[PDB]
Order: sequence, then C-alpha cells, then structure tokens
Amino acid sequence: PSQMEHAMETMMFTFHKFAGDKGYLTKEDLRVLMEKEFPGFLENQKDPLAVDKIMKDLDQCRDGKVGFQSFFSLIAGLTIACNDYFVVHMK
Amino acid sequence: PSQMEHAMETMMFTFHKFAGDKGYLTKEDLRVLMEKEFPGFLENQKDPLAVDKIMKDLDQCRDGKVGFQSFFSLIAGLTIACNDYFVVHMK
Amino acid sequence: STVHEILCKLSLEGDHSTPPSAYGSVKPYTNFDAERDALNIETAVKTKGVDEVTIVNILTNRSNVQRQDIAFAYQRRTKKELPSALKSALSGHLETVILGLLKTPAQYDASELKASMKGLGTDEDSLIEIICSRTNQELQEINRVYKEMYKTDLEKDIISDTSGDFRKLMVALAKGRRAEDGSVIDYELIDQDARELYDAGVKRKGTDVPKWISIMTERSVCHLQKVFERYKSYSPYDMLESIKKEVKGDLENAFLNLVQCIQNKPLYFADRLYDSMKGKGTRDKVLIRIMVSRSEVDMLKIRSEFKRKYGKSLYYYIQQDTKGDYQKALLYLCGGDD
Amino acid sequence: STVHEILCKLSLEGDHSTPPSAYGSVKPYTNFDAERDALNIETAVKTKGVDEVTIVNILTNRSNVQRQDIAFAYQRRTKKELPSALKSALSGHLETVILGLLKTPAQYDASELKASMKGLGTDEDSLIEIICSRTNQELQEINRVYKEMYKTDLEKDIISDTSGDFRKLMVALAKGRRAEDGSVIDYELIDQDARELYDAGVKRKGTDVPKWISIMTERSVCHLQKVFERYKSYSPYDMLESIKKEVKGDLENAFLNLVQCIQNKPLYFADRLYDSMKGKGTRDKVLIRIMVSRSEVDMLKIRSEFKRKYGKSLYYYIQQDTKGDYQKALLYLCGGDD
Amino acid sequence: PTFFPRFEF
Amino acid sequence: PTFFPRFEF
Repeated sequence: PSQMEHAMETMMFTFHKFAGDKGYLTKEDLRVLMEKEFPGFLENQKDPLAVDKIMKDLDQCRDGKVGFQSFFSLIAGLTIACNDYFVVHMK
Repeated sequence: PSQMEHAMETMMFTFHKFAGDKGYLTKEDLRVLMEKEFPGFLENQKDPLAVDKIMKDLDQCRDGKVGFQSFFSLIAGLTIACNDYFVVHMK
Repeated sequence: STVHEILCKLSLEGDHSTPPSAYGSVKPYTNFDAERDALNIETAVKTKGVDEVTIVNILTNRSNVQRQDIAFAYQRRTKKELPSALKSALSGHLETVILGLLKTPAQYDASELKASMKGLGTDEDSLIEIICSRTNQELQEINRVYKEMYKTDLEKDIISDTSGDFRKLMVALAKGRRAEDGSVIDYELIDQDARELYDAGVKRKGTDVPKWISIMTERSVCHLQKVFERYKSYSPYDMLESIKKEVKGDLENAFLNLVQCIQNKPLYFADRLYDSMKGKGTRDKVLIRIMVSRSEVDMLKIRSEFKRKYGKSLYYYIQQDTKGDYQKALLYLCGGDD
Repeated sequence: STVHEILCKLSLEGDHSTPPSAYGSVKPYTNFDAERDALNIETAVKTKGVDEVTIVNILTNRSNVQRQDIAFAYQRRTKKELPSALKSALSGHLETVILGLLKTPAQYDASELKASMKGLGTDEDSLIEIICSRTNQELQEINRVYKEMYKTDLEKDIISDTSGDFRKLMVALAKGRRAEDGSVIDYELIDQDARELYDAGVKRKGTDVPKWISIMTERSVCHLQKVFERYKSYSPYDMLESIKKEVKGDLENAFLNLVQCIQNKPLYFADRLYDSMKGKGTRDKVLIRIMVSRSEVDMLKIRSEFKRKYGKSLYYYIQQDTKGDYQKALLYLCGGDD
Repeated sequence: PTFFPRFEF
Repeated sequence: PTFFPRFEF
C-alpha cells in the first residue's frame, strides 16, 4: 500500500472510533475525537468552547449528527488552510 | 506524532511532488499520480479516458488547473466511497 | 492495504460507458441525477398511498446501470435497501416488473432460473427460454452471479431438476461454450452437420440424441442457420418439423425453442409475446420476463417482427391485455409503437 | 511532520470569550461578517473618487479583531493586501488613522516606536509616551512583535537611538519587568523609597539618577503612588516639581510623563490629547496615536478625566480642531459625548 | 463548495 | 458539493 492509501484509510477509521456504533457523530465524542488527534492545536485556541464552535456551520451541523462527509469537511477547511500557509509562507 | 497528521501531511507533500513547481495538476501529472499511488485502480476500470475525461468533473479544471482544492475534492469522493462500502459490506 | 481491496472495486459514470445496443428500446436518461432520483423515490414511497406514478415513471425511464446508481444512492440516504422498499410499497404485476427492472441482467436471469427449479416439477418453460436464448457472454455472467447468490453451481441445480436427454441438453447449453464462426464459411462441415442431423434423425428408426446436442450446442449460429437450410436437401421436413416427429416432452420443448433462437431470436420472442397475450386473459409471468430482459437488447427487432407477422404492434397488444401503471410500465419498456 | 507547525498557527476565529476591556470606546460589532465588509471596502476603493465614508464607517465601527478578519477576507478575495490597497486610495491624516486602526495593538506600538526610533536624533516624546505608558504584558508583546518585524530587539534600538541616563531609563522601562504589588503592602519600603528619592534629588546638590531610575522602574504602580505621597513628608516639593528642579532635557520629560502615568494614567492621556489641539492648529501625530491606541483600552476614562479638567468633552475638541472624514474617524474612536 | 464527485461500487 | 469552515493565521 502506498502512503496515500493508509492515510486515506486513517481518515476513514479514525472517524469510526468516535462516531460510536450509532453511525452519527455526537457533539461530545466529537470533542473527544478532535482532542485525540491534534497536539499543538486545541491548547493554542483560548476559547474553551472551541470544539463546539467548530461543530456548527460544518457541512451538516444542525442535528446533533455529523456524518463522515461533514467531518471530512472539517479536514477540508483545516488541511487546505495548512497548505496555504505552507505556500505563501513556508514554500 | 499523530497518524492523522502523518496522513494530512502526506497528502500535502504528494500534491506538490507531482504538480512540480509548475504547481498545478495536468491530467498527465494526475494520471501518473493515481497510477503510482493506486496501481491496479485505473486499468481495472473500463474507460481509459476516465482520468483524461475526469477533469471536467473536479472542483475547477476549467483552465486544466487542478488546485489543492480540486485535488482534495478528488480524494474526497474516494475516501467517502470506500468507507461507505466497507462499513456497509465488510467485517 | 485493506484500503486498496475496497479501492479495487469502484468507479463512476455519466458518460459511461459504451453499451448502446440500438436494438434496445431503453436508453439511459439524458440529464441523469442518481441522488435527486433516489430522493423523489423516497418521497414517493413515504406518501400515504404510495405515489406509484413517480416511481414507475422514473425507473422504467432510466437505464439498468442508472437504476443501479439510483438504488445505491437510496441505500446511502435511507440506510435501507431500495429493492426491499418497493417490494413493500408495490403489489401485483407492477411489483414483479419494477423488482425485475431493479436487477442486473445477470442477476435477473439467475434469480429467474432459481425460481423455476424450486420443487419437483420445475417451471419448465422459463428455464428453457433463458438457456436457449442467452449468448456465451450472458451465460457465463449468469454462472458467476448464480454462484455468488446461491452458493452453488447452476449446473448442479439443473442436474437435480432435470433428467435424461433434457438434462443433457440443458447442461450442455448452459456451459456457454458455443463457437463464433466469424468470417470463413465451412461448407463441408455445414453439409456434414446437415447429414448428421438427418442420420441421427428422420433417416433412422428412433433418434440418436447426443448427436443432435453436440451439433446444436457447439456450432456457431451462422453455421447452424446455413446447416438448417442445407438440411432440407436431405429431409422432407425442415428442422423445426423434424424435431416434432423425432422427439417429445420437454426435450421437444427445448429443441424447438433452441432452433427458433438460432434461426430468428427476435421473432422467437415476438412469438412468445404473442402467445402470452392471445387467449382469454394473459400469461403475465412470460410477458414481464421478456419485456424486462430484452428491453436493453433486441426490443426494436422484436417490435419489427411482431408487426410484420401479426399486423398490429406490440404496443397495441400490451395496451389491450394490460391496464394501469403495470401497463404503462410495459409500454415504457416497449418504447413506442410501429 | 511539518504540518504540525503550520497547523499550530491556525485558528477558527477564535470566538472570543474575552472582553474589550470595559473602559474601551470601541466594541466588537454586533452582527459581524468579515466577507461582506471586505466586499464593501473593495467596492468603495474601486469606486470612482474613493467612497471614503464607507471605508471609515466600517473600520472604525469594527474592533481590532474584526479589522484583522476583514483584512484577511480582503486578501483571499482580492489577492491584494488591504494595508497597501488603502495606502493608495487614502491621503493625509485619514490615511494615517485608518492605517493605524488596521494594525494590532503591539504591531502599532512597535511601528510607532520604530518610526520614532530612527534619528540621531529622533522623536523622544513618542518614545517616552509609549514606553512610560505601557504595562508589563503590553511591553512584552511589543518586543516580540518588534523582533519579528525588524529582526533586531527593541532594546538594541533604544541603545543605539539614545544616550546618557535617558537611555538607562528607557532601557529599564522597556523590559516590562515591573513589580506587580498585590494585596500585601510594604509600608517599610514605601518610606525607604520616599526618603531615597529625596536623598537623591532635593536634599542634595547634584542628583543620583540611577537611584531614581531603579525605584521608579522596579516598584509597582500602587506602591509608587504611596511613595509619591509619603515623599511630601520629606520634601517641600511634590514628585513632579522636584523633577523639574533636579533634571532637564529628554530625561526630565521622560520622568514627568512617567510619574503622571503612575499617578493617573487616563488623565495623562487627557492632558496629552489636550496639549495636541490646544494651540493654533493641532498635532495630529500625538492625537491619532492616542485615539487609536487607547480606543479599546481606557478611552472611556480618558474621556471621564477630560471633561473634569477642561470642562468640555473630548468630542467637543476633536470636532473643533479637525474637520472632514478625518474628524468623523476620530469621533467614532472617541465613542460619544460626555 | 468543495464541489466534488463521489463514486459507487 | 460540500462546505468547509474557514481558518486564518
């Protein structure tokens, strides 16, 4: 398997730990999920409600359910943002 | 650090690795991309034109220019689809 | 990885791909949206009373690959099998049609075969039909799918439900090993084969059956068309008539069916379609099966033959023997009149 | 894992749990959208004759955080930097103001300190104004942002741009190492200090300046307020008048501002603001820096002291000493009438 | 608007 | 088509 393969796969099943066996992402284990993932992120953000602030507006946020499509929208906003500062600054 | 950040950064370096400092993806750099990352995926498909003819459907190829926005837009479909499948039909 | 294993199985469409088959009356929808269709369908089934008109209108108006797309988008949204929704939402003959349209060609034929062979007395006609008609490619896909669904070889089911030269004939045909004879024409062989059919046939007291099975399963259609003609310089009766004089029972039923398909297949279905509607009432099971299975293959020729021979169009006959959305479904499947 | 760096610079907003400091005259806009505000500034610049009113109304009604949002959306929409897009569309005092409104607090002080820095021979009043009025945290960020922008430390700059005891004084303050003194209050030390200040300047001919420098940089504001009071027991002169007698030049001006800052900081700005418009014309440089820098911090109280001493509101003076779009800008930063 | 295709099977 | 949130700095 090429790296991209197991990277996409990680994108897949990392969502599956905290989506529960229910299939929808709750707000709470969404909090836990995002927390599990990023070392230098949630501490930097001062707002203690930050994860919940992220929950809204995100693809379908309105019911307490976030699908894989929506979580992937989180990855879209985030990972595109990263690459931009990679270009206009690091590159 | 995180296998997730492993994942995101892989995508990030990957897009540029093929796109060159030209910076953008031709259907050619696209074709060699998918061929190296997912060998066996393309020619398992009926239409060889698939890669060539795909660019019309992508975020914006209207200049023949696949943005990181558009490259992510591609993976999005694959990564969703695989998940749909194996959780539907798997384990 | 196991991410590659899932990655091996997929693709998408919308110009895809190239199974046209002008001889089909069912063409893919121009502006097709699988999601918007799955949507409306879900909306249609939740309507109290079940808007049928929508569901029928959509599905008989989409191609088979399209239906497959529609059905997957539906399981994506609803987390439930479309096939199961419609079996609940519809009833009678209309249900049998929509459910048949919802299957891949292979899957439909496979499921139909299994349905016939259930029990002691098979449903004999339907088995013979598919078998006799299906090409080498169609047949081997039936063999694949039949295994996947029923966890058994199709050959073994035929062996259990058939006996004698019938079993002999069915097993041989279902192998889908027939020759193609594309360009070069073999004249001695044509003549040889004609002589054999005669020698194992009318010429002899009784019949040597395997001899007939070999020639009629192995040789290519074209070669057999020419064989069946040269046959006449030997026997007083044409091939069809000789079979009636030489054999009987289901063996006879089969050989007759097989010979027509080889000679003219669209006419064969045209005749079977006429036969399904001609008496008091109709035989719906045969009418639906043909309309579903030939809809993407030969329907245009079946229409041509049907009118040439009977004077009135298939469309007219469907109208006359069927009423309701069931009729409208057949009519969409038919495609227009002649 | 290079991403781990880049990602760690990223933020949502952040949605602010933080207050605009209470005494601020500028508050976070009620229903905010950075995207439309960017559009409207763009629309206002690309309008013939530069709709100024719209650029001014929007920016002076946004808090510093919202301006940085706007200036961001402006980049990704137009691919141009908002700072220089406005540098060309705007002129005079208005440009100076709007330009400063765009910078974050620490970005704006360092920029002012840097601009004032360069000179043999430079503007000490600015240097003195900023360094004597800024808190420990406020200063700490100046230094961090100075370094990032100019690649040299604010300390070396002060060193190369100053001399004598004035240098010693400005270097000491600039460190933002000042004591915090809390609930516990040291009466022993207050006295000790009061007598040292006197033992240094007034009691003797000549002056021991580092004595004054150590005490007035190191001790807390609250503590220094009590020392300046106790000093009156040992001295015929209050701290201000004593300064006038003991020291002269940049040193004296530096010391005077410093005491005012420790005694009543808002009133210090009021006086500064008053001196800026009090003559013929106005000193717009001092005025602007104060209206921009204090807008979000103490502005309300500066206004409270400004009516006390001068009998008229700040709003009155701005209105009287400036006109045009420039004036309206200063007025929004003012916050209202007292 | 990430607008993207998805795939089936 | 799907929708992503916005990130600055």
